[PDB]
Amino acid sequence: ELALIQPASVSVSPGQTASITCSGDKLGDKYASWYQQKPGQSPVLVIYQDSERPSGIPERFSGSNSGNTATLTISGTQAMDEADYYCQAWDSSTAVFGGGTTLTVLGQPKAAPSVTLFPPSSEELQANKATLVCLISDFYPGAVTVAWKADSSPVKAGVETTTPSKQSNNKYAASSYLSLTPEQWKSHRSYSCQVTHEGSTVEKTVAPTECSM
Amino acid sequence: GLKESYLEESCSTITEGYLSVLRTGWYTNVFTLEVGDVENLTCTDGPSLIKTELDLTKSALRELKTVSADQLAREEQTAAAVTAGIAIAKTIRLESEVNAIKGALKTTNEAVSTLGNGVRVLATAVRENKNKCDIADLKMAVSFSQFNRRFLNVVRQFSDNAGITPAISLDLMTDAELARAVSYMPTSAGQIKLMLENRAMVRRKGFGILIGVYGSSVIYMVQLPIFGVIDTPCWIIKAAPSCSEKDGNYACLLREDQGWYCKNAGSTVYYPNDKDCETRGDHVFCDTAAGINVAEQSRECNINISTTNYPCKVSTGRHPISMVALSPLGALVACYKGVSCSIGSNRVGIIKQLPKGCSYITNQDADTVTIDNTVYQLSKVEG
Amino acid sequence: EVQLLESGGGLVQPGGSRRLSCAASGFTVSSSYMSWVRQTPGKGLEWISVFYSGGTTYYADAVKGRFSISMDTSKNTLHLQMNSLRVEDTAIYYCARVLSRASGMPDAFDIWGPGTMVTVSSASTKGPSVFPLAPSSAATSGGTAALGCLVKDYFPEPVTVSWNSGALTSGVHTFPAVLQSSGLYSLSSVVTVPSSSLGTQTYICNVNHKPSNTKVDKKV
Ligand SMILES: *[C@@H]1O[C@H](CO)[C@@H](O[C@@H]2O[C@H](CO)[C@@H](O[C@@H]3O[C@H](CO[C@H]4O[C@H](CO)[C@@H](O)[C@H](O)[C@@H]4O)[C@@H](O)[C@H](O[C@H]4O[C@H](CO)[C@@H](O)[C@H](O)[C@@H]4O)[C@@H]3O)[C@H](O)[C@H]2NC(C)=O)[C@H](O)[C@H]1NC(C)=O
Ligand SMILES: *[C@@H]1O[C@H](CO)[C@@H](O[C@@H]2O[C@H](CO)[C@@H](O[C@@H]3O[C@H](CO[C@H]4O[C@H](CO)[C@@H](O)[C@H](O)[C@@H]4O)[C@@H](O)[C@H](O[C@H]4O[C@H](CO)[C@@H](O)[C@H](O)[C@@H]4O)[C@@H]3O)[C@H](O)[C@H]2NC(C)=O)[C@H](O)[C@H]1NC(C)=O
Repeated sequence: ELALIQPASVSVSPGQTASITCSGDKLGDKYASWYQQKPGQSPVLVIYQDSERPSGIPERFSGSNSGNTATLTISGTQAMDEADYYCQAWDSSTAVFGGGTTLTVLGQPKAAPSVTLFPPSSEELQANKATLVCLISDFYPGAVTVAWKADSSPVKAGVETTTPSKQSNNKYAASSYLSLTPEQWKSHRSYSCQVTHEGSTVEKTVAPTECSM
Repeated sequence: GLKESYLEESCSTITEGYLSVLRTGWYTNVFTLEVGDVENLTCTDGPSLIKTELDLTKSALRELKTVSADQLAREEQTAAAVTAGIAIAKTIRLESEVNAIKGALKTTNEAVSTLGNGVRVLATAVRENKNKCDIADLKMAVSFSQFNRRFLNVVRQFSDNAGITPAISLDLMTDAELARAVSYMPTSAGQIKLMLENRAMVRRKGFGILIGVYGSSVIYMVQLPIFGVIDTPCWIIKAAPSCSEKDGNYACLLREDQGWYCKNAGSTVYYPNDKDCETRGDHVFCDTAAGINVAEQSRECNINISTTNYPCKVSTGRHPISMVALSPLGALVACYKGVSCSIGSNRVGIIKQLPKGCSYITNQDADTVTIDNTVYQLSKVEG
Repeated sequence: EVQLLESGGGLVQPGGSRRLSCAASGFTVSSSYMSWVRQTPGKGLEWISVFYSGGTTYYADAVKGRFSISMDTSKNTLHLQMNSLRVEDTAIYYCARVLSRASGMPDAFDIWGPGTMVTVSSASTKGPSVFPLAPSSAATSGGTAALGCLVKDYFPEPVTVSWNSGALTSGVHTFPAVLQSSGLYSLSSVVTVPSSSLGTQTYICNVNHKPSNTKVDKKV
């Protein structure tokens, strides 16, 4: 038998060393490995046989594995290290990962959404359907809420919103789409995309025109 | 650290993480010890009483100095057996000679040598008719001396084993006489920091022999092992009978591959001698004069055992033998036929009663392993 | 330089079958131990198989008598053929090399490759309709304002987005998708660009969605 298990959550104070544990069956003393995968990347191999870092990995990393449990330790703890971390080993002849461990480096500076709201395209209308756009960005922390208002009487019907995701910047980002009948578009004066962040609330708004481009 | 993995198909264990320390050649250093210093001797005889009685020594070994020169040398007309047993023919150069270097070796002023000359080279170290043959004692004022208690042992070492000393004594090669003599060895500064830190595992591994006695001085040869490859990736397989398939017959198999392997070159050299390989901690001291080599396509045998690729070295039988086989960390158990096997701890004697088949048990799981009435105690010690 | 590329699945209907591929540059294949590791987006990694280079092969419990892991060792490709495919199998599928250690035993995963989504679903392949998004008439924000394509109503994932051809890099933000109630993905891209350069310099959003065999360039 083998199944590894590691805690899905870890925090760290910046610059203060911290670390994560992966423990199962007998790791004693079984050959480990350690993967770092930032969102949307393939995962890359941070440490293998164990406490042994491969060519061109920062030495602020290193491992420990003895008995029940293996632990990956980060000395420097820079925010660029914020990621998912996975550990693996071998058994029978077959492999095993356990998927838990994200990191955090706190507290990052609290920063607010930069919002870009697009009114629907010509071809879009010309295609007899209109879909709005709201693009958030470069903010923190990663919880946000979207308000969709037509002529400043809200309607939350007919909107699809993402669940906010991180970015290389280590600030979050997320997007939301109002879909309409073009006639509904022109039939109203003003459209607004209102995001509520800390309760500190950023709204940008657009509306129908004749102008090129 | 040290890891082990169990292969359910071959019912065998493969333990990894040993850094091999490997002997390659031999550093031979000749110490010839002279009699002194006897220069604190009185001028006068007496049949009064203390000591000497180191005469029977200078005879007793001079006696067998001919025993080897006769019973062996003339009558001359698996590691280390042959090796030092053969390396005597280093002495057939040294002895059956005139002095060679003898006096000209050390001279003045050093007790050391740069090179021993010869048909080949060597180290030369040292310390201390009408000859001695002195007889006397006199009681005047007595102190510690006329036993430096150094030579006196050298015989009892040499004589009791008949001229061939199975290991290097403290008083055969002095701690610093051996330490310095390391510093001169022909590999590197890497193995030195080890061979010095490991020193005792040299002496267990050494051979020594008596070049000469005469009266002039006692000349003996210390051969030392020298390890060329210091840290290398070596690992050890342990096997037990993997039997199968009961319709009321038995189809069984066994690995013949164990137990040791190491690769320096790399080429993978395998060490089949039960001896020839010894563990101190992480490091594994093995004798390079053992062998053989096999290919690095040996590796496969671990993974699929049935590989057409490199037919593996195994054994077949319709005859299962229920037995136990111990690992560096855990132990393998094969319970077959009508027999009965189980485990246990130090605080309970029977805890689990094992299945009939191959089964692996680590040292967290048990201590005792009861086989049908032989207890194997689960070691920290290897094959 | 050593790297791997996996050859997409796209979309396969349940009760399905399909076959992936990994071909790698910079090393042999029968030389090395290799294996297949899948990840369902947002969740964790799952080893689904391994190939021991002697021809000998083991599979993870969750797929057995389904998946077969092969080699051409001519094209230097690695194959994973999937059968009787089911909803749960939907995931990215990474190929990565497994190191040989010293003796025969397997050690680590040194290099991976981006991996290519299978989506397993009973549903309609649908390529995107790309409508460009015009830069604000207001001027001049930082001297800089923001244009980009919108990739709408498309299935299944993924959708590549470039700008012009690659020579436009910086200033770019290509958003993650949104699954809709209709269960068709939608996407975006945005470039922060100088107002001073607009009307001089010209911008083409560049979209490739493979499983629909749809390549598109819209100007903007
Ligand atoms: C075998 O034979 C040898 C030699 O005959 C003996 O070796 C001698 O042993 C004695 C006893 O320890 C030594 O006596 C010592 O002599 C020193 C004087 O010589 C010094 O001369 C000058 C300066 O004057 C120095 O440059 C030089 O380095 C010498 O040191 C004394 O320093 C010694 O210490 C003290 O001795 C008495 C104390 O009661 C005082 O009178 C002194 O002032 C001094 O404090 C000591 O006396 C002698 O030197 C050794 N000689 C040699 C050649 O080695 C062995 O002892 C003997 N073995 C046995 C078992 O009997
Ligand atoms: C370790 O190594 C062994 C052997 O290399 C692997 O075990 C398998 O053992 C058999 C025999 O040794 C291997 O050879 C054969 O493969 C054939 C392939 O399948 C056929 O069936 C389909 C189904 O419709 C056809 O489409 C297909 O093209 C093939 O013709 C079998 O036909 C063979 O049947 C055997 O039947 C008897 C035994 O009952 C024998 O007497 C025959 O001579 C004949 O060989 C046989 O199975 C087989 O290739 C090996 N497996 C694999 C995947 O290659 C172990 O698999 C391997 N260890 C691991 C983990 O894989």
